[PDB]
Amino acid sequence: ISLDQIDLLSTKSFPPCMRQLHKALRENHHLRHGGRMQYGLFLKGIGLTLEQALQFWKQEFIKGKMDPDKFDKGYSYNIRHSFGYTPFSCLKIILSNPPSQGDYHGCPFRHSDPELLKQKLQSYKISPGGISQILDLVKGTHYQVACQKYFEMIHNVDDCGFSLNHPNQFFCESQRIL
Ligand code: SF4
Repeated sequence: ISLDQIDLLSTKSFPPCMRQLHKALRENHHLRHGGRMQYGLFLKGIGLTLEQALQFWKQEFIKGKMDPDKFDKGYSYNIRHSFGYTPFSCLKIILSNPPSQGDYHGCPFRHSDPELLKQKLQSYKISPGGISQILDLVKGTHYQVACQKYFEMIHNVDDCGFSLNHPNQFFCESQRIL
């Protein structure tokens, strides 16, 4: 809800796919369509207004030396239209629009190859036990469960107490705790 708290929320309440998108956006001051879509709708879902969204996406896109006016002429329409599509679910994310080079959207558990997923989780300081467990699930295609496991670890609880199927559900479940 607070535009200047997104950096921290990334760390605690965003599932790995949205945390990645927020990261990629802050470092590259830009995201391709796949991710503007996934992360954009997700931010809407967590309750950002249309005013904050434009100020969020415009502000970051300008840090990339992008002509402020070019932004309104080539981006802002879709932000605004978004606020009058449905936030992506895990299956939609897992099953559609497979990320390519330069893309950062998708499901980390389903789209990152095993070794890169490992490194990523290691950068999030997940225990070596937890990382091993996730690698077992992922090999079995139990993506959403690996994500629940990740949820349980960064929250320090034994059972998330919910069957995951939506990035926004993860953020909610998360917020109910912290
Ligand atoms: S499992 Fe669902 S939420 Fe967890 S990352 Fe993959 S997509 Fe995002």
